[PDB]
Amino acid sequence: QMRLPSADVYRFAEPDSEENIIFEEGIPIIKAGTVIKLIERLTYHMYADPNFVRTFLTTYRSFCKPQELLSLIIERFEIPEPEPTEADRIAIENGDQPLSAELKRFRKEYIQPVQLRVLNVCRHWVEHHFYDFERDAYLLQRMEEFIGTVRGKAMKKWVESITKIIQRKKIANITFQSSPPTVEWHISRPGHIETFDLLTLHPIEIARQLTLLESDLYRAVQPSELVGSVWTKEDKEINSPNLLKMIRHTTNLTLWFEKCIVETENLEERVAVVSRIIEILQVFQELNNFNGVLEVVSAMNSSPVYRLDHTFEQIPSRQKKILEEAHELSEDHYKKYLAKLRSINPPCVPFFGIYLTNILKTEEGNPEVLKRHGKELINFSKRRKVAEITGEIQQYQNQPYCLRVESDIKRFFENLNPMGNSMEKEFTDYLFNKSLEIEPRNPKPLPRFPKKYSYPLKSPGVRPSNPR
Amino acid sequence: GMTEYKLVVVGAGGVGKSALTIQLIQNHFVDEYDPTIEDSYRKQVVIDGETCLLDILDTAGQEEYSAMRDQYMRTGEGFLCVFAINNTKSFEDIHQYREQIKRVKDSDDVPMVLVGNKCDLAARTVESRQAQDLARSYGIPYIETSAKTRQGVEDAFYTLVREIRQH
Amino acid sequence: MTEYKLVVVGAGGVGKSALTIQLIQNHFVDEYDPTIEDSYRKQVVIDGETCLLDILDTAGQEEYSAMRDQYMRTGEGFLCVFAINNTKSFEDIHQYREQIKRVKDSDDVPMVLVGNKCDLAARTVESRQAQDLARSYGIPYIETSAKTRQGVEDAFYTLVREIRQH
Ligand SMILES: Nc1nc2c(ncn2[C@@H]2O[C@H](COP(=O)(O)OP(=O)(O)NP(=O)(O)O)[C@@H](O)[C@H]2O)c(=O)[nH]1
Ligand SMILES: Fc1ccc(Nc2c3c(nc4cc(Cl)ccc24)CCCC3)cc1
Ligand SMILES: [Mg+2]
Repeated sequence: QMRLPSADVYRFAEPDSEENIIFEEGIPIIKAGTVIKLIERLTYHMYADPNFVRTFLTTYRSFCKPQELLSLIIERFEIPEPEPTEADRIAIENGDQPLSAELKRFRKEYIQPVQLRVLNVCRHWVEHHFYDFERDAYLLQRMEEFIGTVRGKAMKKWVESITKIIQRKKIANITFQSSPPTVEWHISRPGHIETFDLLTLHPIEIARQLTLLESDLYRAVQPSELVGSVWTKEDKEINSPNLLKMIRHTTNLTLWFEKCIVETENLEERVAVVSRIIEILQVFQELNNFNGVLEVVSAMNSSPVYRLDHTFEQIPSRQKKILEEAHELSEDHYKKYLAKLRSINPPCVPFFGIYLTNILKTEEGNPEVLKRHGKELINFSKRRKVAEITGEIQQYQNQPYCLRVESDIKRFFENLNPMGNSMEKEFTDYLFNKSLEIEPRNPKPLPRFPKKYSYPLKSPGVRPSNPR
Repeated sequence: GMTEYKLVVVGAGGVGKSALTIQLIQNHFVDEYDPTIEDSYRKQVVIDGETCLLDILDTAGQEEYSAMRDQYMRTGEGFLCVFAINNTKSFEDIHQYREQIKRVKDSDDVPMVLVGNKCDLAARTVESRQAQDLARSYGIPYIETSAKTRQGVEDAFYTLVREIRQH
Repeated sequence: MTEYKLVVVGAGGVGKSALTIQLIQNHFVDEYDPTIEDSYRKQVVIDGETCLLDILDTAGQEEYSAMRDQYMRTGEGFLCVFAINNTKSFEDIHQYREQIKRVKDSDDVPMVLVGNKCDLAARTVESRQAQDLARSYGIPYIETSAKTRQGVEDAFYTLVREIRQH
């Protein structure tokens, strides 16, 4: 086994002990450790652990400041070389070239792997966690300086590369093989944005354009918006803007469905509206847009809608089944949803809510440190659990949908604002009062209402068409 | 088998709400948690000599999904309405939560408890007398809990189960 | 779902990262940023079964050649990549083959031989030559382009099939 520098001149050569590192019960998994030990293992000479690199860079800010992390990995990089051995000494004394076997081995098997792995931490940091540098220009200057002054030919290719990557990141296209399906139109024709509405757009294309929108919103959320539970705290609009934009879209679409339903006072027309929404749900299911599916399910379970017994009675049996099957995804703490998500072929759009709850509970329910033998050790198992969730999120963010954007339909849904200028309580009270109006509580009799739609209510259905 | 109670936790986000159910379900003498496993929200307990199963829904973290509240609430037979004793806004939110529960359950008399949660050492801004008066005006029990010492946690859940049993 | 540990190996610049990123993100990387070690995950249905692919993207630069044992130990299957316009990368293949066999102490390791950059006209390694090598290894040979996606899914999912039946 290679000898190491003295722990007095190089801190990362301290022996492992239960006072500085604890492993879980073919590489070890770390339960807890000092920052020094975490960084040592992050950049270990014996093996690479790219997933540890992601986990660490995603979560470290809860136990180490960015400026200190940089200082520590630069410290890690600066490894002293051993002095010549007795055999080397004797060769030199006789005017011969020493073999320097121990020195050469230590360079090849300790220094070069550790230094390369430090540079890999730098590379990942810059490529996938650049926000530290966007938010702290001095940190970026220090990184550029460190990388830009690494000498020696062994590291040269990567140092020159990382320098370029940093410069690119400072100032900052999909292939499919198969073409996307043709955009489908119903009553509203291309360019006639004024007529766009729930029933006049093609239900297939409604689901497609909402899926593109919801996929983009899903794909835009960074782990920085999630770690430390920052989307729940006072500065959530600052720290979690993409997440909140995504959730507000989901909320608005749910409210829009409810509004379309209860503002359709005529029972027959309202049935057509609810049926159309269920067809949209069916296309969401086909597209693996689970966010879309739950948008619809949430609307149908809402207080104003759920109570519409006369409407529900007239929903065709085949659609009741579709809706019920969707609802069962969410039952028993999303048991069937979680199984389905893990079985489909992406692209998909997950429901984000479960991830948020599991991240929050993981953070709240586990201690920051473990106390052992008088020492405080960073509880890394807690951070690994958070990173497993952010990792799953990221895995579903890679695959793009093979669907063509329709700019006008996209804009229509981007600008949807069912609440208008009303506050939430006022609006949702309004929805419930509309519900009471159109289908009064027993034993009040059911009134009749005039029709509001001048165009045909018959759906074009949700099977796609294909001209030559 | 034994009776299973579907309990739902509601209240403002960002103020330690999740600690209540975590402390209940938790190992109890090891401070840790994996919410991704089913053991994390189902719990067998003995209340007044009668064994039962608690199923707890706490969607802490999903507060911004405001249009999903009805759907989540619909699943429950009993409700813990939680505010933080150092956050007056969360306390003021309670009225609308209660109104929303009554609407979703279509009932004026839904089993529920008001819970004042002490989530940190910051200054209290809601006095216990304020919260008692509010709970009394609603005709429901009030329980105060600590997010750190587990004090009051069993009381909150057991009291709610008694409200369900005596409905 | 079963998890599969895939490892992509081969000389520097043959397109290991471009292949991987094309598979993961459907995007072609034009830049040449020498890898140290990267890891990717992909849930995908293959022959009707949902798989979770763990893909290790390794360093081709010679300066990293002393650090291969550690990833060869963990890998369940290997994509051995050369570029069809680079004869030296083809000659480098047998070195990877031998090291993998040594590390895992096995003559029966799931592998696929990949001839990348088949979008380029200026070929210097003939398909027959690579096919002959592949047959001597008892493994399939698939030509690919990370740029156009030609063969990319075939190469990776063929490797999954070999692990599955190992
Ligand atoms: N025309 C063409 N160029 C390709 C193809 N694959 C990769 N390239 C180009 O070849 C260069 C090297 O690609 P890269 O993926 O970085 O190779 P690598 O094998 O990962 N290199 P390293 O071993 O150092 O990490 C890049 O400029 C890339 O765009 C391909 O199929 N066709
Ligand atoms: F996610 C879902 C899945 C199924 C349902 N089922 C419905 C039920 C009732 N009314 C409904 C009214 C409408 Cl307009 C739609 C669905 C309704 C009352 C009887 C019980 C169930 C709701 C939400
Ligand atoms: Mg590479």
